[PDB]
Amino acid sequence: RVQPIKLARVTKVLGRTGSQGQCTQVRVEFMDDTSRSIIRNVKGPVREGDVLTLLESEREARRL
Amino acid sequence: PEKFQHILRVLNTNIDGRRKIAFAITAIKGVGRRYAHVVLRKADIDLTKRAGELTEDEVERVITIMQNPRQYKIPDWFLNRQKDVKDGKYSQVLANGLDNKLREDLERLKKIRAHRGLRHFWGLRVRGQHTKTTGRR
Amino acid sequence: RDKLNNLVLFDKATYDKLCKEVPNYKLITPAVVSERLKIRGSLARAALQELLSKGLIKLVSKHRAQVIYTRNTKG
Amino acid sequence: VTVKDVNQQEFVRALAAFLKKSGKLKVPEWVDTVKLAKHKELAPYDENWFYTRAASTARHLYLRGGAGVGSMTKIYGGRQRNGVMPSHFSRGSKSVARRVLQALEGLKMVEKDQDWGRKLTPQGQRDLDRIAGQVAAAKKK
Amino acid sequence: HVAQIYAIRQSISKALVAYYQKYVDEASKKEIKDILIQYDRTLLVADPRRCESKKFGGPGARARYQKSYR
Amino acid sequence: TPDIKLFGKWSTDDVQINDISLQDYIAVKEKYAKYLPHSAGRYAAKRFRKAQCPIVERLTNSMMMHGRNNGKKLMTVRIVKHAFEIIHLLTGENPLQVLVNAIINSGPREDSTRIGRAGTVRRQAVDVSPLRRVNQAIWLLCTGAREAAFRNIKTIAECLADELINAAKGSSNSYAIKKKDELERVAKSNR
RNA sequence: ACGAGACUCUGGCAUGCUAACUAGUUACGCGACCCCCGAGCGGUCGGCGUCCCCCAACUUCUUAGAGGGACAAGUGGCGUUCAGCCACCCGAGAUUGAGCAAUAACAGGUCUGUGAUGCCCUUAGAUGUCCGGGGCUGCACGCGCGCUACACUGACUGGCUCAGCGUGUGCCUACCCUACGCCGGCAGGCGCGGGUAACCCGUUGAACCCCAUUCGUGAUGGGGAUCGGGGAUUGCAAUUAUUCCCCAUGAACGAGGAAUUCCCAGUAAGUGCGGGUCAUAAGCUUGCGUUGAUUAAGUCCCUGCCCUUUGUACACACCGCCCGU
Repeated sequence: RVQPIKLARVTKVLGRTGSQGQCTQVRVEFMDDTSRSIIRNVKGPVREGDVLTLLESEREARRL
Repeated sequence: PEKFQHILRVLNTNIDGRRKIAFAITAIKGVGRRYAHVVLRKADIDLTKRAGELTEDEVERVITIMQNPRQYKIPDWFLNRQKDVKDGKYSQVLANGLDNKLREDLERLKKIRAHRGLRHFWGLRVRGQHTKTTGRR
Repeated sequence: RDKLNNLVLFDKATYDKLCKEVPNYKLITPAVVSERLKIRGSLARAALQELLSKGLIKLVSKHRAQVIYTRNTKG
Repeated sequence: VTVKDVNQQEFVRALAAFLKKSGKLKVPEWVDTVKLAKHKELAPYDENWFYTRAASTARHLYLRGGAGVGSMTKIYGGRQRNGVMPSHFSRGSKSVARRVLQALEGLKMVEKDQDWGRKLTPQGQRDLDRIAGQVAAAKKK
Repeated sequence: HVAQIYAIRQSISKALVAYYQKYVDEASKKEIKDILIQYDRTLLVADPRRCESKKFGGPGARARYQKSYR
Repeated sequence: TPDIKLFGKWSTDDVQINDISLQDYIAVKEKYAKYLPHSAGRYAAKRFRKAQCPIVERLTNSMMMHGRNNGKKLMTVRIVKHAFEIIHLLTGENPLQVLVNAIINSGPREDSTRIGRAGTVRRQAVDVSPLRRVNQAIWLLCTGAREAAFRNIKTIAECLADELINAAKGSSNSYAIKKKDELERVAKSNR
């Protein structure tokens, strides 16, 4: 088990649905390697271009 | 300091030797927080000594003072048995001798067949409350 | 439930038990004393009042709900 | 200095020293057994509270004069916890309050001024400001 | 008690804000005002928020007594 | 912008953040640092007006809870200021550095949110934005403090200080950090 | 054309306006009065619990009249580039809260509000009225709105200081609000001096909260039910205890299952105060102010609503209809 814990920036907020409006999709980029723009859902307020903490980067978590 | 005069007996009623003297006295029936707090004043005792402090030489004052309130200029309005339909003895009362009075006075209602006793004979509410919802424990 | 047996007196053994140890505590409050010992705060607040008089423990803040004391700058 | 530049909570304690030093105003025969109000459940722990109570009411006369029994009973009030029912406001004792004022009369501290309201004599003010010169001289915030 | 404090901390400030204009230079306002505003807005601007009325139904403005269901 | 940033008792400066993900929200020099923690009442207007209060101020606001205590702020101000003296005694460094490294150490990196995954509304592990991670811990640590001091003899400035000082070196000991992993642990258990 | 919106009231702020002994004045004159009450020998200073007539200065606060003010206006994004939205300096940024409220109805409540009333009942052994004593409150039970807590951020005790709506006396009718002095621990009492009220209550000098002592996790002093004895009040009558005071007994309860309600800003939530009922008076309700958050800026997942497209064997309309031993 390697432990890749990646920091990341959103670019734009996509939508805010999935259970009751709780979650929120974004297309977060990484800040430090302008690399895979993983589109993942987060729960809570999301500013414009705000930093983000992230355990595993390999979901894509899109419209399931 | 040393354990000198902790848990003891008086008026056949235990005394919580650990606590303060003021509320330890209240462990007896017929005495409350205030009646305790005044007799301590009239015996001229510092409240800030636990019960394991001062020996019998001081409580010997309290036991007699408590038994007879009137003799030490105790305002009679503290006393819980004033102008009773018994012999008009104006005195604070004490351990189970007091509950005898409670049995007596209730019996007085039940010996004459009055209203209040007639309800105590059943054990329901006597002060004229309701039992629509309350009355069940 | 179970008692805590926080006693209402001293015994000349527990007292000197206190006298060496605590002035090296960075945290000297009535709460931590009664956690360490099986004693009520009333004695400990008084015992700290006793000990404060000697000069072995110094004052940071004496407040209605809590008081704070520290080490005597032993080193 | 003046009373309006010093700590009031310690000031009343300071004057509680003075009336112990004079020690001749009066101490009522009932100080043992009264309650100081109709809402409290237990008389004060300090038995020498008359030096304290008379320190307050005399002090309050320095700031809102013309006060009789009422304006001294109104200040002495708090929750009147009827227990199950909600609490309320309940004024302090009447007689205990006036006996302070009469006792101050004997000491000539206060007087009944025009409008029938207790005020303070120009010698009476001297005592109140004098002790202020002592607490102030021994305490800087 | 707290209301008075939030008054005196404003009145004193707006006193000196108003003082320096009438007999001292306008810049003496701005060297002070900007240092005042960039610390706290309220020391210059009064708190507009004030308690609102109460409606029947609810001990407060917008709470409600519960509803009973058979 | 006064002569220097100071509490009059502690000093604000040199309080560092160990994440790039919590600045702009862990506010210790927004443009300043207030001498005394107590609001002006402006805040809570827009969804990100809540990230301009000092972190100490918001923690002051979250100590009021569970009935009898509600609405009494000056009582908390007393607790918080005392609680920082206690932390500075046990461990040293400015309790802001203790609190900062503590409030970081109690917010989960993840949560398990309901969403459609398997026909019925399942739970898919999700990610938590920075605001929800500071907000979770701040009310999570109060929960430990309120629970801890509910029946102990310990003074509140003791238990809150004792609880926070665990977190800055969090080792599965402080109630908040005990939960923090357990929030992640269950989150990683279902995906 | 109706409803919405538009309108009325309310809150914000206007160092501008006409004004104020029943308001502020308070800035002042320091016209005086007082304490060495302190740096100050002392004055000037700081204070007054104070004292003034108007021949002082007015209106910031106090009050309320006209005003005035905010309108997607300024700028930038997004938009079929129309309607409009998002963000920002400015500032009350269009956003305080209500009142008001259409079409068609319900066999929704009210004949116990009415000299508003149809019919029936009854009218002298009255179902009319008046009087007496009771009952509407009774206890193995289950219910629905609520106050109290279960405690140490707490309780007991002392000091401390702050509020806003109103309200208050002779009415076809019987008693109002209460300073101030004495008696009484208190609950209360006796002379009494104001008010038909910006005038005296009341500069409403309220509470939780602010600072000290005691209690020490223990059904403890948390809790204040129950029961006995006493002491006063209003009234023709308090007993089935009108209230209130005092001593005293000190129980149930260790933060509460299934369920379920209320809320998004000075709102939740805590504490206290008015009005209403009221001769005696609130655990209720109608209002006022103080202390002051966490959690949202969103979605139809649940209970529900509006419009459109489709389906029906429903039409007192799914609480429908309807099939067979």
